[PDB]
Amino acid sequence: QTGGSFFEPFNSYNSGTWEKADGYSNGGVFNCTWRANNVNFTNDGKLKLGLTSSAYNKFDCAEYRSTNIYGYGLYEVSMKPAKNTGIVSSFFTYTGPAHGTQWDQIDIQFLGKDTTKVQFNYYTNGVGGHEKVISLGFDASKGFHTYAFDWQPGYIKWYVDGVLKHTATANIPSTPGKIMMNLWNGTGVDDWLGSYNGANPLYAEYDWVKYTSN
Ligand SMILES: OC[C@H]1O[C@@H](O[C@H]2[C@H](O)[C@@H](O)[C@H](O[C@H]3[C@H](O)[C@@H](O)[C@H](O[C@@H]4[C@@H](O)[C@H](O)O[C@H](CO)[C@H]4O)O[C@@H]3CO)O[C@@H]2CO)[C@H](O)[C@@H](O)[C@@H]1O
Ligand SMILES: [Ca+2]
Ligand SMILES: [Zn+2]
Ligand SMILES: [Zn+2]
Repeated sequence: QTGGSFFEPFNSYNSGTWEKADGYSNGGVFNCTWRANNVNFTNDGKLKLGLTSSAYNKFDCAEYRSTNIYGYGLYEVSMKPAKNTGIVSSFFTYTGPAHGTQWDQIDIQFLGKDTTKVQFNYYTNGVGGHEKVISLGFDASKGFHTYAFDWQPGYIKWYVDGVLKHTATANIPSTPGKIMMNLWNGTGVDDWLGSYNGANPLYAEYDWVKYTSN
C-alpha cells in the first residue's frame, strides 16, 4: 500500500526511502542528465540538488524520489529554490506511464527566471492545464520558507507559510505517486522559463519534507 505519514530531515542519503535518479535524461524539455553525484546533503542537514557542467553546453541535474508511493494527505516542504533564467526547482507528486499508471501529478515549481513567484499545477490522466502563478511577497531563493499542498478527493489547496494561496476543485487526481524534488534546465521552452544561459553550478536546497495521510 501507499506509504504512511512521515518526516524527512535530509540528514543523509537513505537508499531505503529515497532514490537518486542517475544515468539518463527525461528528454524533451529537460536539457540535462540526472546524476546521483548531483544529489548531496550538507553538513547542516539540507538536501542540496545541483545543476552542474563538465562539458560544453552539457548539463547534469538532479532528482530525488521517494521509493514509496503516497496518496491523499498534506504535503509540506521547507525549501530554497535556485535563481537563474531558464531553470526549475520543484517539489511534486508524480506517477505515469514509466511507472505503469496513468499520468497523475501535483506540482510546485519555482521558475528560476523569477523566484518572487511560484507555479502550481496538476495533471489527471495526463490532462493538465491547471497552471496558476502566485506572487509570493518575497524572493524564495533568498531563504527557506514552507510550501504545501493538501491533496483531497474534491480539492487541492496550496499554502505558503500556512497561508492559503490557491484552491483547485476540478478533476483532482487520485492515483498515488512518488514524492519528488528536482532541479533542471529547460530547452525549447524559452517563453515559459526564459532561455538557460549555462550558469553553473546552481543549487536548490530542501530542509525537510513532511507528509500527513488522511
Ligand atoms: O523505472 C522505470 C523506467 O523509467 C525511467 O525514468 C522515468 C521515471 O521513472 C519517471 O518518473 C519520469 O517521469 C517524468 C516525466 O516524464 C515528466 O513529464 C515529469 O515532469 C514533471 C512535470 O510534469 C511537472 O510539471 O514538474 C516537474 C518538476 O519540474 C516535472 O519533473 O517529470 C517526471 C519525473 O522526472 O521519466 C523518466 C524517464 O522516462 C528510467 O529512465 C528508465 O531507465 C526506467 O527503467
Ligand atoms: Ca533538515
Ligand atoms: Zn516565510
Ligand atoms: Zn486561485
